[PDB]
Amino acid sequence: LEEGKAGSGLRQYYLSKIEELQLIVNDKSQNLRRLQAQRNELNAKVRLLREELQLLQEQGSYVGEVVRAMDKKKVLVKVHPEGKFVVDVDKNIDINDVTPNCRVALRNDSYTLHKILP
Amino acid sequence: DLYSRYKKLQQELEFLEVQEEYIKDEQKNLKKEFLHAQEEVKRIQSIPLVIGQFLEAVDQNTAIVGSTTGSNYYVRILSTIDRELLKPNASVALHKHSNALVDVLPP
Amino acid sequence: NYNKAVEEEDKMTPEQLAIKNVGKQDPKRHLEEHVDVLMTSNIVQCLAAMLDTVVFK
Amino acid sequence: PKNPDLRIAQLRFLLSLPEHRGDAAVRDELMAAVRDNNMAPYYEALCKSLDWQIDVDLLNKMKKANEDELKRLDEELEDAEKNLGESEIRDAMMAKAEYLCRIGDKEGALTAFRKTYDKTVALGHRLDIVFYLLRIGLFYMDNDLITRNTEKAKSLIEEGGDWDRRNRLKVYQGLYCVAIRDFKQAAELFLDTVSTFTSYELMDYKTFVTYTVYVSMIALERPDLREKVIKGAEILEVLHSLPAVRQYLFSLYECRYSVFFQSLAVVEQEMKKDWLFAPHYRYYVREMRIHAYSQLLESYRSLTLGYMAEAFGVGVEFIDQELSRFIAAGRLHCKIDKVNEIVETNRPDSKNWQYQETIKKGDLLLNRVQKLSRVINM
Amino acid sequence: MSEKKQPVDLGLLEEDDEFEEFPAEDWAGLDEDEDAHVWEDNWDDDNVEDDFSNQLRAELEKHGYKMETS
Amino acid sequence: MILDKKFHGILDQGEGVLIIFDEPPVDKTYEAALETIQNMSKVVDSLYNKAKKLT
Amino acid sequence: PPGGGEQEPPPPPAPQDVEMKEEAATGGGSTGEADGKTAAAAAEHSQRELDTVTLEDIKEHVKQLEKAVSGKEPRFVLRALRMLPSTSRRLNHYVLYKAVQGFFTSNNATRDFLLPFLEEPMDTEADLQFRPRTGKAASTPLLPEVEAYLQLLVVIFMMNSKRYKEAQKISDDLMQKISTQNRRALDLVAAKCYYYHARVYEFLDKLDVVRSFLHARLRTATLRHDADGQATLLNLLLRNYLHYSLYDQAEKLVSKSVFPEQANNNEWARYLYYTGRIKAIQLEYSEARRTMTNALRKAPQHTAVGFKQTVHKLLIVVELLLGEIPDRLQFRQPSLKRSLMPYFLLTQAVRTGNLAKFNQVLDQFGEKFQADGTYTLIIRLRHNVIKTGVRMISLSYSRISLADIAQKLQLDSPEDAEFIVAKAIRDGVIEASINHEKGYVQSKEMIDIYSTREPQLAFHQRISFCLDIHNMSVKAMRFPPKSYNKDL
Repeated sequence: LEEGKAGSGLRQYYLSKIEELQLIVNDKSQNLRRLQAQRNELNAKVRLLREELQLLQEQGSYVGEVVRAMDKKKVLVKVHPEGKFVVDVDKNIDINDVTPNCRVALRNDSYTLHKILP
Repeated sequence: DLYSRYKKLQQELEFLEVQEEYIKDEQKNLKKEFLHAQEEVKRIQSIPLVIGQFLEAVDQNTAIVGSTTGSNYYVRILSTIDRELLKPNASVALHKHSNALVDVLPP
Repeated sequence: NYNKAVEEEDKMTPEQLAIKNVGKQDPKRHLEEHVDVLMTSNIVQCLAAMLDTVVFK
Repeated sequence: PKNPDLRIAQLRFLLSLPEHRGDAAVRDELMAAVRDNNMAPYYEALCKSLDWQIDVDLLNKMKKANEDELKRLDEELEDAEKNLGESEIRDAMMAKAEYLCRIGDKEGALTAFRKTYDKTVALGHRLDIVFYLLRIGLFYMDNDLITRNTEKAKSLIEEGGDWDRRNRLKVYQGLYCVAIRDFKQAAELFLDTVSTFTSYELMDYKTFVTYTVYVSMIALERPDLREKVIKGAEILEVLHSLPAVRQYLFSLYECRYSVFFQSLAVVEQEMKKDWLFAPHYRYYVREMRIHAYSQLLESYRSLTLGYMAEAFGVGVEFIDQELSRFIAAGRLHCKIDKVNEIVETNRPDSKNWQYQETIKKGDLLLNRVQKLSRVINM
Repeated sequence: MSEKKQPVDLGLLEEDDEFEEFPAEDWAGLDEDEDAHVWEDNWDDDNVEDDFSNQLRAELEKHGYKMETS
Repeated sequence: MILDKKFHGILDQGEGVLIIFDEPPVDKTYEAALETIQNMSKVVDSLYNKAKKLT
Repeated sequence: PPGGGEQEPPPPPAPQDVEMKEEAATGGGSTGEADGKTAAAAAEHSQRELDTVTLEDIKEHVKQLEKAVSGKEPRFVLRALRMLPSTSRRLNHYVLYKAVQGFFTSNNATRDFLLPFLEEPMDTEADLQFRPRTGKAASTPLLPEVEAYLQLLVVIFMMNSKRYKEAQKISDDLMQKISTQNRRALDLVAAKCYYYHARVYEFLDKLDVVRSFLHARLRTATLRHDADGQATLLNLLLRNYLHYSLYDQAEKLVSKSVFPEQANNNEWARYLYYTGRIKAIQLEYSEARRTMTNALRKAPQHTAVGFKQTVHKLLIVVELLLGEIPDRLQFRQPSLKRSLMPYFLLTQAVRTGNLAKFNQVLDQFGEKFQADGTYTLIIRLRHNVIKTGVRMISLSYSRISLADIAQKLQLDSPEDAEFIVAKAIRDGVIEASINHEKGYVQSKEMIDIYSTREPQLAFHQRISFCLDIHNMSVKAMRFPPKSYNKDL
């Protein structure tokens, strides 16, 4: 016999070395695609900075200071002069966490709170 | 199976082969896109702008800024600028429209 | 001068890397700027062959 | 130690090698044998000394007063012991240890200065004990043993440069840099000579000048000499002490070889027969010759052998083999030719060689990034 | 391999068994003048030293006699 | 005064010739060589980190 | 009796823990590492096994262990035998057989049980499944232990260990070419075997067996190798060719093939010293100078001292041929110092080059450098004296006198002066102008460098070669970060 065990056997050994070559093409494809995921996420990150660019076009946002919380979920907030804008802040943030007589982060037009500030 | 593993496997050789010039195309194109969006966010930063003053940094990469008019503004700062420019009493300069900081000025 | 002026900063870095190695605190990268400095420096190489073509014909 | 028996015991080198000067050198050693418990040093170098007839007379008297004052330091140490105090035991142990420097035995002085080295209340007293190892380490000419306590006493001083403490250590930097042949970092050490003084613990001030005139005189160039010392008034004070030194500065700086070689034999004979200054006497000669030949040969492109032989006041046969040895051996300049029997250099050492001084570091960095390639995968 | 260092080191132990601490102490007679002195300088100083250890070692004392004779 | 480098020149005894020349581009090899020497400690300290981490 | 009798069972109980912990750590680390996918993860235990080998080369292991410590010799691996499933009771057995020798004592001996080491390799080495890697991982470490102390009739025991090594694996193999991480191990493992009883070989025999087969095993790899282990098998061939081959129509330039990726971080150095030693007999001045000095500068890891006296000594031996002989300058170790302690007087006697004196000086205290064999390059040195000295004359002035420099070269005739100077002229290493106007011989002796003398063409090639080295180093900082980000 001695071919499928020996001649096609070493042909299969050469196929195993070809699997080593596809382990080289394999791991090159791995690390080059991880580099590709890095550039995708970084260029995607400055693309998300272009998503922030509309909030750059917002001219920034103001500084709210709540002095009194109102029970109708419409919080009076002391603003910079010609302010005192009573408003419901954003729905993802509860009202009771916002403690009165403390400074917060407020958008300049939509008047939704971001966070409590020290 | 055993001798079929050869010619069965050759198709996996070809399919892993085809990812080579593909990852070449991605690696050549997306860095060109990276300098596209890089230069495009660079040309947002224009030199005519308003100068404010810094008051406090309440968390990382987002802070408050005293405007020249005295009203305090809440701006997420731009990511390229490091923590040296988070100096509390500083001569900060935002944009006139974007109102994000390019540079602070020496007193 | 910007290269060597960063090299005086990277002179101090292998002590930091010889102490902590956990977490990164500096937003300054020191690499890609110098890659860009090399890219601007390769204008000499790219235009040397241009000089070779003009000197040729 | 800090006793004058240091400097008398420093004459053993010139007592040793010639048989000529070993008469006065044995005269003040035999006269100084009654001083600072001199017994064990000349008993050690007694093979380098005379016979045993009058030697065995005074050894019996010094050996008993050795143990008498030794046991008075021991009983005085015990009366300093079992009592509240630090500097009493520090000074009892310390005077015991300097007495062990008087006998010349650092076995009990190593552990004794080790014990009071552990009784150091401050680092200043610690540096005092350090210097007490340096002054006997000068006679003992150890290298690492006396740089160990200055390496460890070097860091964390924090008490400012004192007046002759820090100055004394700076002088000791002058000592081991007279020992070592590092010179361009020895050029900063004598800069305190405004503040240096007659230090009978180690070295006279005029001998400090006499030893720093070599490292300045050879190791420094004309911007260096014109910068430091020709500008400086400190050598302008002490040049009046010896008229030779003024000749070795003004005629050397004036580049007058016919008188400088006439007088350079005094630098030769003076240069040997010295304690810490001996083994480099081959180096100072040759280094000063090539530095002088570079001094003349710098401003001169082509040179006849006539004006050269008139300049040095020597036959042409010697400057023939000189600069031939200074092409390869000295390595001063480009190739010199005798087709016209005239010194002609080219020296293209500015334009392209200013760039090609860096190809050495380019190849060394090239092999070092080959070492970086040796880091790869194993 | 670094196991072929072993018979070369057996040769080294035969070299150290030629003279037992005769060259370390006697050559330490030169090393005690030469220790901590930078040995790149000791190759130049050893070069011109061994060059003039044969003849005309100091020789600057002789040049004053070479003045009138040459 | 050539040895004190107050001006550009170099003399001669056989021929008596004066030659006057200068070297303006001094700042190239300075910054180049200092960049080499400052990169030495980068590579060597790197080899201290790697000689630390492997053996 | 109380002195060693009280401290006898104390000292011993200490290498046991590190050797058993080591064989469990690299054994269970190797099998437990590459067990699932040996073909995916490769050469991770390459540096581990070689660093354990160089870690155990300085073993002070057996000094007293001939007397009643020999229980470690009949014990062995014994991991998961006799059945591939159901090894939990064998996990009990692992503590059991180690605990049997720890109750009271053990019947022990040294030289009796050597020959039936093939009892388990007949049926099951470890598991009946991982038989190659467990067979070599079982047998191959313990064979230099018992076959240490090669002397005192262990050479015959080494022959037994030889035929056991071939008989189980390297007569051909159990599967010809394993084609896995233990194939790639078995290259340098079988090589290391052949180096280890190469002392047995050259001890009484010479080239005439396994070395002649090692060309066939050298080409049985198929050629598709990276040829690292193939190069290590080439190194024993070339070291076998060092003492006496002298024929150059095969190994010289013929053996020179593809020049594969042959790295090992050792084999560049010692392979390069070997080919520089054989390329040192034709007196190579350009190539073997720089690259053999490079091979001196390689292998810094374990020692830069104990072996590089040989590449160093041979290096300066061929360096003083060129007239310019740099001594030991920047490296301070008292092994090369004692190596050149005979050589110093003659290597300083190179440059002054006095014929009649130094001819007596060489053979005078000539003991070991002239007992080093056949006086070849020193006998070329004996008439290279006046050539390097006249090369120093080329570093000196132009015109050749008939009394001064002819007497100075100890060579007093008009004919031989211009004749042997002309023998330096037919070299081409110099620059000289043969002129006879009155009979005196000139030379222009221009050693002017290329500074303002065709510089573009001169460091043209320096720019191309240097940028290729720096930019292939840029490749060498591109691809190993690919080898970083490959796993993640």
